[PDB]
Amino acid sequence: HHHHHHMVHITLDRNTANSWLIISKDRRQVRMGDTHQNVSDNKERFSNYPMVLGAQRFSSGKMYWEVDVTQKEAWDLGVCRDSVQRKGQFSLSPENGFWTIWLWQDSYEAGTSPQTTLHIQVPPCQIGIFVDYEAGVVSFYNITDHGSLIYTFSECVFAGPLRPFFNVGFNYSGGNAAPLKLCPL
Ligand SMILES: O=C(c1ccc2c(c1)OCO2)N1CCCCCC1
Repeated sequence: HHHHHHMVHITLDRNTANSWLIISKDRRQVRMGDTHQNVSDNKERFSNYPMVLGAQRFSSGKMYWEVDVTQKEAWDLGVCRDSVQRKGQFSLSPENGFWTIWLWQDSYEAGTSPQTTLHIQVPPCQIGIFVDYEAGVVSFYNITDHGSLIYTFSECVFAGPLRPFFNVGFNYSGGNAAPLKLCPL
């Protein structure tokens, strides 16, 4: 692709984080801790899942950023509405305000309803995310495989400001402790 010139500097918003996440001092990395990270509860925090939002809000233009997923067994990435549900159980779908892909149990899926199988020959270590607000497009790229297309959501109905969206996943296995990292420009 040729989206790199719309690069934006994303930082994580600690106030949205599940109370078990550890966000680095530079707000560019997040991982699972061993326990409750000693923060107060608030209505922004994702309660059921190890999710966090970027601080930036987007309502126009073209935006691009990259995320490192090296050695993780499970994660979700993409964008979501600023007004998504934070508490209780929910599915990642456009109907619920999410435009995401994920890894789970050695398969990659797009968060459509129902979910769509992705065809990835080279397991990605870094994912590029492109948003075109006006066109209603969210696209995912495999940076490990020369930027090859993973998935495009088109005809998106954003219906509000968008925030970068992250899920570090469960670590029931002991094999998914590695962080998500926002890669330098
Ligand atoms: O992966 C998780 C986990 C993370 C966030 C959660 C959660 C579970 O439920 C609500 O938000 N853990 C922690 C507890 C069990 C042992 C390790 C796995």
